Amino acid sequence: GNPFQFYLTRVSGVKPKYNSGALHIKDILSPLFGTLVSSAQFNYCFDVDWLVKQYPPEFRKKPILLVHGDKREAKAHLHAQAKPYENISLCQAKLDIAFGTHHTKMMLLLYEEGLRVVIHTSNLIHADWHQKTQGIWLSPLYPRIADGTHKSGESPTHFKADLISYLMAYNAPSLKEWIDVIHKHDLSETNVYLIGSTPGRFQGSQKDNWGHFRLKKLLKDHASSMPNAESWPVVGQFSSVGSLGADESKWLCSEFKESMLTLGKESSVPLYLIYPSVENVRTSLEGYPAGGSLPYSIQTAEKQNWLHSYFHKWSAETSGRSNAMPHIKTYMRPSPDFSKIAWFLVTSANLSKAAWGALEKNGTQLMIRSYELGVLFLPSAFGLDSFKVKQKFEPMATFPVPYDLPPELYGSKDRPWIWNIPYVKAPDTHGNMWVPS
Amino acid sequence: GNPFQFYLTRVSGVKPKYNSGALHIKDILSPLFGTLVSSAQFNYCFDVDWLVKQYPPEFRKKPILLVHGDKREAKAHLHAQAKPYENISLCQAKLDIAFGTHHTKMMLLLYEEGLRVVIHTSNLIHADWHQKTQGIWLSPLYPRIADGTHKSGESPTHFKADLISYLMAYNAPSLKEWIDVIHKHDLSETNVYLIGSTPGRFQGSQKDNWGHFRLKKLLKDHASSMPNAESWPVVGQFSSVGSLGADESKWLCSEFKESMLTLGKESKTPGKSSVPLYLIYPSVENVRTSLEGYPAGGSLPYSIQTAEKQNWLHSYFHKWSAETSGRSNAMPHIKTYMRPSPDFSKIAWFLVTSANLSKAAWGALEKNGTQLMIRSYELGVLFLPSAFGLDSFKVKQKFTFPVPYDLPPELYGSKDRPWIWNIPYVKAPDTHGNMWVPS
Repeated sequence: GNPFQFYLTRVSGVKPKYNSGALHIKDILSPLFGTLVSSAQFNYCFDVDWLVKQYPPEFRKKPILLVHGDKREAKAHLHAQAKPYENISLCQAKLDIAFGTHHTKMMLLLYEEGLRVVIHTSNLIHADWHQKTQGIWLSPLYPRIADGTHKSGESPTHFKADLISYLMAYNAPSLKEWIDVIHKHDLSETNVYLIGSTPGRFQGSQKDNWGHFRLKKLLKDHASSMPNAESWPVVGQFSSVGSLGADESKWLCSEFKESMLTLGKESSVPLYLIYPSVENVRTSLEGYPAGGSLPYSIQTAEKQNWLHSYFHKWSAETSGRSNAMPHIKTYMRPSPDFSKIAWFLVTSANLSKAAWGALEKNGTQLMIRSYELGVLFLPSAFGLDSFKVKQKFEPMATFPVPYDLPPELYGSKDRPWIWNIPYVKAPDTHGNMWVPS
Repeated sequence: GNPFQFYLTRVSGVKPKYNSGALHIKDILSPLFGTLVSSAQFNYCFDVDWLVKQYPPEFRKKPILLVHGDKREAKAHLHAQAKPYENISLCQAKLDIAFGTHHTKMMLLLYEEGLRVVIHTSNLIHADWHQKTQGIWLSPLYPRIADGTHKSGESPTHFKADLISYLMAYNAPSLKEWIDVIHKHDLSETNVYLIGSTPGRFQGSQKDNWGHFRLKKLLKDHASSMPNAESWPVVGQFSSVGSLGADESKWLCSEFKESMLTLGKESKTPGKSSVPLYLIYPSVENVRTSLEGYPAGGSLPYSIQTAEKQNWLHSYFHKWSAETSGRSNAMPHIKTYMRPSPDFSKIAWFLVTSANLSKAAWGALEKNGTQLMIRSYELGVLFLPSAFGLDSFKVKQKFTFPVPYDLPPELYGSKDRPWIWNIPYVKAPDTHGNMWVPS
């Protein structure tokens, strides 16, 4: 495919040229990718019946570990979906902090010929792989380390150790088993950096292990500050928003933007936020129902209308997905004219303190409420100064940014999509209206 | 200012002005309507845990009788549902004729202050009171007759005797107690006529007791025919259709319509009356775009098997439209029949009932026209102008009787189709992004 191994999920309803190069979960699980032996699925929402049907008929009996964060009845409903399939084991990731969720979306694939790791943004339900823009990162096939031979199977980006450490934070029996599988493989070919979030209150050195502080550490040690960096804007594109505070200074343009604009170890930047407008959703491929996956509530919104002055429309003519609402979350540092970028991040983390972390105890502690995972593409990991933007989604140098640049600002009549209020004046693409609950 | 006491249930999602004046079951059971002592819930479908929670906390341990028609396994499931509640008793209505159902929906509420009767159209499950158009008739508060006193407690519409006869047809011990409670009350204020259906084969005097013959009888005796009567249409709106026969003359436009177009004790047909008949039933598109989406079709059980044998019927179908009550998207589970004037500005009578468009509900003539056979239990109330001192009712519209849907009714379009619950619909998604793939 490409050196970045960054793909979008297939979209039903767009021209075929826009899906050549796209992946469907069935393509990912294909036998062509190896002879499956075991696998693990980390996610938020699941549809086990559907999921099992995505695996090739021959691999359907191999063991499957579902790592989720459901509690109480939700947890029971899940066990219930799994009940029928005996090869399926579950793992409830602990969420010992109020209002945390296990949002991480990743696939661990054990093959006879090696190991593959997949980090993406889709829930494991039919609708997340149907008509939405989703991101996928495919690790290469990692070979098993010659049993009886000693060697670190580590890469310049420290991926192996960082993944093991991420899995370590769950502190679960079933993952300890996967940690041992990773230990036995050679992941030295990895060229992306792992950026994870785990629940907790981190002090000292640990402040740099997760969330936006982890992002900061990596941009500090592996990106370099260029001239007039001050004019290189920061772009944030997400599918949900949390309470950011009474004003920008409380968290967004304070600690969050601070981390996002870090570059190099030395030493007013434009911040563009891409979030679907009501219109974007109304005329999408799915219509208003697409909003079921853009959970910005009126309760949260009404308390921070200052934020919406930063909102930009979703537009992706470059990949032909202007009508496929985004569930992918991405963050990047484009140049002033947007022809290039200093770094690109695809992740499950939305715009909230729960996903990225918030400083407490007088900036001495970083509190994170949930699990998030993403991969960072740094030019230096590819032996480049910057990435040229592929304005049509020179191979080994042009990054496939899935949406259009520059971002278009919300019009004066535009409004952010808020999923829990009705939209009844204008019918959507399917002639329907939106009336929540 | 409603001498009719006719209400629609609250709909979650409509503008607040369309619920101001609507009732939720919690409203009907609240202390405001009386201090509950005990109640009887007549229905078809029950969700007991849900139902018990609809009663006010202080009234949840008062005796409750569930009158149903379930048999075998279904019956066992219901007993299991109620098992946890000591104050709940069950009465299995006998259904000795094949393919019958206990469809009647009524609440008998005994308070310290008196008695209230509630005849409505909703099943006792959450979904029926969530986003559907349902109808409710609220009886006045009937006071206890002084023990020492000797009064009939009867109304000009004979509602007391008629409700007692209805209950009597069950021949149930538990309903005999309720019959005695009704005997002790004064129901003389009642201004509506009771129209019930009860399983059986009726001949002679009993012939006019139920079904469409009961309606015919009331229309003949308490309604007056008018000039140009033949131009006053007949409207029927329902949520389910039964097998009516190979063509319209088998039952629909024969005995059913004949009953519905009856007016007065007179009789004039000689080259005159060929009254228009409008049938209102949700189209696939009505359902697709509904507040519930395709799931609403779960309560409009018209099967392809039944439908394919009577495509002639669909030429009479009209779409559901209810801008007047802000309910065009709240699928109908209410059933109604009425007789509007040629311009729909008035009606000669209005009926709200549990009865769908089926022989099972209204009865079918047998034995060379001498016997009326009914398979199910059904109940409704009839509103006649004469019972209100009027000559006709004015329709209360969108632009006087509160008709819940728009008039005149709109005919199905050439591409519209009647909602049939057991075939899939996959061309266009519903309000929730889903498709419909049956069984």
